[PDB]
Amino acid sequence: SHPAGIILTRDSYYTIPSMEELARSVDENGECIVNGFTIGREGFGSIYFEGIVNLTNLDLDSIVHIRRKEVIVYVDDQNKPPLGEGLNRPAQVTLDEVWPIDKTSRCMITSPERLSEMNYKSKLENASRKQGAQFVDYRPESGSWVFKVNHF
Ligand SMILES: [Cl-]
Ligand SMILES: [Cl-]
Ligand SMILES: [Cl-]
Ligand code: NA
Ligand code: NA
Ligand code: NA
Repeated sequence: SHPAGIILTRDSYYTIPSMEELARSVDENGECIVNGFTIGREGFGSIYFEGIVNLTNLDLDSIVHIRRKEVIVYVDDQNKPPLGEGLNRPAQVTLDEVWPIDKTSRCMITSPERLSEMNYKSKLENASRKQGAQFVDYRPESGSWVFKVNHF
């Protein structure tokens, strides 16, 4: 019903504070509450939640999915807590390797000069804007698209 502990077991996923540190961070009431929380996945991206976040017994393996050019936080609208609770709250998403594909070669375009010339960053920025997100950055070296959302 209410099994104890944060669940995150999948390869290349990590938290900040680390899972080791979060296990040491349960308070006298039984809650794990941190000031600033990141969940990331090496090679794919990360999600930073500023402020006071209650992580108590969260099944991050079920809730969080950091994929190529996509994150999913709560797979089913029906399992999502009210706004402000859990991870359904403002966050900064970083997606790595957001590079366009050359349509002739079907290889990714990673040249910063070619990306600048086409102003690829502005394509990502307008996509963020039209989705109601706030564009933060596009770092061409790593293909890192950074944007803020108000919730998931
Ligand atoms: Cl916990
Ligand atoms: Cl980051
Ligand atoms: Cl490629
Ligand atoms: Na997996
Ligand atoms: Na990615
Ligand atoms: Na981020």
